Amino acid sequence: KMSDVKCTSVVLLSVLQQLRVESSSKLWAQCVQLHNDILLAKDTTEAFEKMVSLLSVLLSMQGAVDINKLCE
Amino acid sequence: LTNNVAFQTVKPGNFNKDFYDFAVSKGFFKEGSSVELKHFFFAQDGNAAISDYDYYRYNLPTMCDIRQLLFVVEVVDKYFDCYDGGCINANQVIVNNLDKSAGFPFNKWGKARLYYDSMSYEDQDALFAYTKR
Amino acid sequence: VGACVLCNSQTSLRCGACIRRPFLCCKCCYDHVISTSHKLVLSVNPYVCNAPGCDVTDVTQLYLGGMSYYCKSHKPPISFPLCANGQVFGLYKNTCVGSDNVTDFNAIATCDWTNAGDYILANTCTERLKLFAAETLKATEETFKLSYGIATVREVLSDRELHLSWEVGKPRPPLNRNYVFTGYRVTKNSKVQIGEYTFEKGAVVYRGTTTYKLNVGDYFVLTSHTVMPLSAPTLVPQEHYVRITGLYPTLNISDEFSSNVANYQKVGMQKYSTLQGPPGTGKSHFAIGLALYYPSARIVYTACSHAAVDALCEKALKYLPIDKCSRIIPAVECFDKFKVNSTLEQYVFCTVNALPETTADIVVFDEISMATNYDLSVVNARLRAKHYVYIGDPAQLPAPRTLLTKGTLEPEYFNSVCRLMKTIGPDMFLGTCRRCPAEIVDTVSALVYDNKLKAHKDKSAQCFKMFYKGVITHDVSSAINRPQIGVVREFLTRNPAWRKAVFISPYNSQNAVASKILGLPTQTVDSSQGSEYDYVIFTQTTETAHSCNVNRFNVAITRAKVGILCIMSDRDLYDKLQFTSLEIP
Amino acid sequence: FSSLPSYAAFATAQEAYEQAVANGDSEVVLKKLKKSLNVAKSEFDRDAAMQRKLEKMADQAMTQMYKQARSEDKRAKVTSAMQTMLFTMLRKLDNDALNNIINNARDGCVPLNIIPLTTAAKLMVVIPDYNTYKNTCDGTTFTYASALWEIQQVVDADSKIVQLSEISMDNSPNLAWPLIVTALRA
Amino acid sequence: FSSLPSYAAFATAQEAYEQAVANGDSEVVLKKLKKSLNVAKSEFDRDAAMQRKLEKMADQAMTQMYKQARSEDKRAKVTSAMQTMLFTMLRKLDNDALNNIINNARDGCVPLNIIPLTTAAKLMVVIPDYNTYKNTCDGTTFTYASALWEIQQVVDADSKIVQLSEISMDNSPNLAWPLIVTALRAN
Ligand SMILES: [Zn+2]
Ligand SMILES: [Zn+2]
Ligand SMILES: [Zn+2]
Repeated sequence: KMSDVKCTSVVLLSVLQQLRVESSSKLWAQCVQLHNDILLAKDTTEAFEKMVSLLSVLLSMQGAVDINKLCE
Repeated sequence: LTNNVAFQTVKPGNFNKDFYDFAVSKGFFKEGSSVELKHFFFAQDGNAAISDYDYYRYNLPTMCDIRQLLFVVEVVDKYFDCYDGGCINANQVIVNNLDKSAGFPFNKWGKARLYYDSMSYEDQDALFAYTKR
Repeated sequence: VGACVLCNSQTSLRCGACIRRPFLCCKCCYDHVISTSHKLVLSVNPYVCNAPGCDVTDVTQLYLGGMSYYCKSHKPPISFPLCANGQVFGLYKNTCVGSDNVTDFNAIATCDWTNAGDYILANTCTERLKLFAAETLKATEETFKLSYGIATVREVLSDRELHLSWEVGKPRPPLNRNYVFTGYRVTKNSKVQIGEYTFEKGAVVYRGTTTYKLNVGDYFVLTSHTVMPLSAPTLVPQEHYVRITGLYPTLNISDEFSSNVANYQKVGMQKYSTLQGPPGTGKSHFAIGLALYYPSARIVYTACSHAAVDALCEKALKYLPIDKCSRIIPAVECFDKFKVNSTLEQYVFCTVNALPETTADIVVFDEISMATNYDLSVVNARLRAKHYVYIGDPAQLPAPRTLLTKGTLEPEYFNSVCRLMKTIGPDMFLGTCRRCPAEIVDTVSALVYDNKLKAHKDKSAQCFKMFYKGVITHDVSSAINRPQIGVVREFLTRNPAWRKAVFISPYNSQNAVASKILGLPTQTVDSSQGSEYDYVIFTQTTETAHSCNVNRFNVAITRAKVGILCIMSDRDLYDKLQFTSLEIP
Repeated sequence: FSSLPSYAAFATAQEAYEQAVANGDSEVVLKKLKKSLNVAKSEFDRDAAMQRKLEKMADQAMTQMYKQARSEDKRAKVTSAMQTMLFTMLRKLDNDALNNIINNARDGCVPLNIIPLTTAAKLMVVIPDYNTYKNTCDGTTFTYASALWEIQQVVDADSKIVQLSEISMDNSPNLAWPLIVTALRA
Repeated sequence: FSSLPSYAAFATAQEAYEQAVANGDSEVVLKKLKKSLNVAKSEFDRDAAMQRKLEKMADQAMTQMYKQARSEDKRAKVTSAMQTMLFTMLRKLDNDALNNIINNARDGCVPLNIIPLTTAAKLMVVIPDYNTYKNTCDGTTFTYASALWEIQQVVDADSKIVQLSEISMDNSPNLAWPLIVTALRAN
């Protein structure tokens, strides 16, 4: 199951970069730290808290309309 | 050289979800498997190369045991005895790919194709002979 | 990769000689290339000869050799023509329909937009061809704006007056209100805007939105923009309902909007509705009583110009709550009493060019007369609505068509909505004129309103007309009738109260001379639309089609609240004027 | 390749040769029936050759330019493709922790910084209305990130501090609605 | 291949061939008829294989020599660009101080590393954290390389202005920390 975790972490950091979050040096540095931590982790529970931590960064912005994107 | 210090980073690397799903449907990437993802496209912060140059930091002025080193040179010289070489003129060079970068003060204007094909063979030979003194 | 503009068949071939580069199926593109001078076809990569130092680009002369294109000379031994078998080789070749007649597409893609027949065909062709013609017309207009020469500030004679030096080799655009310039200031290695300007003959008098202390080196250029391709039809297919759909009418309404209540109901009875509001009939009142009648409805008020949207906002401040109204402003001073750049309120006021992608319960498009099919397509693309209400008068002035030189544009050819209003008749009509005296109302009703416009006021006995040719003098881009100004002078001396009137003329130079001699406020008929005055003095100044146009004369004479004096040069409209004739002194 | 005139020439030649064989007439006459027959391939084996080359060669050109078309429109829609792929994967993962915040974000609740995982650090979460406050904030506790955060501060959108118990049903329409709640992890 | 001098040889040979074949005189006279055209079709083979192989070689020679011309033009382009870059970059040399030092050399040779250490009129320092900033660039002016330098401008990794009052111990964690500070050689 951790494979899905790492894959979605990869995609999430990809979309974060394409949202030009890199223009904030410290924010991008922390996100890169979180990504490198997830891919190197070996236990599944730590991965979940790290990925939600770095997803909070995405959800704090206003450049991705979540309600339209959550079409179910 | 410039008035600002540029900062370079790395990109996360892209994910092929189609092959991943096809693999998972084939009983892969499950728990307790001797096969597991251990190769990835990691990312870096705005300080990567400057965090790699402090690895050239690890080099120190070193003396070697001189007589032992001379004898080692003599013995190593034999492992390259079957080979042959020497200088060649500008007509005998063979280049794998010409579309590769040249360098700082050249990349700004073109690629190595342009420089090999702008100057003649005589100019190349002249530069080669210039570098010998 | 796209769809045929004539077949809707998927195809990735675009004509390289067309300015808009429309996707054309193999059969359609073949017919277009063989029947017109357009010999360039663009694909994922252009159909051009890949020979080093070759200029061949005619697709009828090219062959697919190797993985490339070549002419006869440069072709490799094994190749086939791209343009053969009545088709041009391309993509989705098996899935192709073709067209029996491509004459309309050829005419639209080959016309120079200088004939009235071009616009007539554009409004009478197919909807996809309507969008193609609108794109071509607006791109041609934008390109033609570039053909003019840059005017640079040589000398600053005074404030509001300038001296301009014109570029050699390029024509000088006319100095009127229909050509808005923008000023650029001299900097080190780039240029900066200093706002938008308009110019008139002084030396030249400049009217700027923002006042500066501009100096020598600043110049002015008519700003152009990118013309985006159109996908949405000018009109969504009509649907008529048996009950009011998506609307809940209020159970308590005031008498001020009572005369519209049942009419408002028909707004919810059909998918889109069209309104003809003669001057002084309460078009904005209708638009806002629609909101008050359906207080839970989500409404997008939109118009082409900022002034109409500002008028709608001014009415909204009068009747609509300020917290539920917001004005969209792109990143020109406009309405700034509603919150700026809010999309999710209950009432959004915006221009056509700045409309966000959103859904509404009702979309009200005010003053349909100035609209073009491009605006209709943009509105239909940005706004998804249960109901649309098109408000405006085909009897009023349309959008100016600069490239038009031959023929006159009839009101049925202004746009799709105007065409519907002038062929099948408007779904809604405001038949009571509260603005003009009964003489003016009767005149306009017998002129363009088919004797359907009724006067709320009685005859004021202050509507006068005079038949006086005068002397017509011409400037670079306008006309002047000084003897008519002298007649107005004599009338003012013999009637000093008329010094509170506003002088209206169809020519800007005529307005300049009238302001320099009479001192009265001066207005062009095009600018006067949307305004009202107590007393009006109008001089035709010519007998040309511009000054004799029925819509323009309607707009000019409907600006008066009490009295109007018409110094008329055309005998026809003078006899049509139901005014009290006066003798020349 | 059966729709070519040279196919008809081949058919005529072969019929003549078959008649010659079933007849056995002469030895020079059937030579003229093969002097003008084996050539009938010499003008049939090549007109059926360059067109056959053209068939597959055009095919290889159009498929490759299809491939470049797919490569050029593929990279023109990345900003939506990756984000849809991401959210499909997110919804597939089915974890309560991410689901809580994804619903909170879709309705009213987004943090103003990275949510910390230490038990000491601070978070600021915006509450738009009182309805989301009902679900999330219950007294001094704040349920978020599948965790509890003690409330030590809540301030409305015009920077005026407001105490905890001040908020309720009917007095809620008295404050700048986009509240920001400061909380500390338990 | 229709404007070749022998195309008339086909004309005459096949015209006579068809004429005497439709006439049908005899084989004794048809031998010369069917041998003249036989040697003719070979004549064309010679004088056509001598031509149709020439266009490919001429065409490829034009391709090669055209691309040679293009390369030669690019050579002039890069020559101009390189020389103008040298001349524009030399104009910054600040030709007063460097002359003083080079006059002081025994032969004129000076190690390159001291040219920007003694003659360069600007300094930029990159600082990783406030602690090291205190030791080097504290205050509105500092010293280095046996010279006094005065601060004018400070930015962060995001290349935005940050004021000297903003760099404190407590405010530090709110800044990007490859800080850039530029100073001018005071005199
Ligand atoms: Zn078609
Ligand atoms: Zn065309
Ligand atoms: Zn060519």
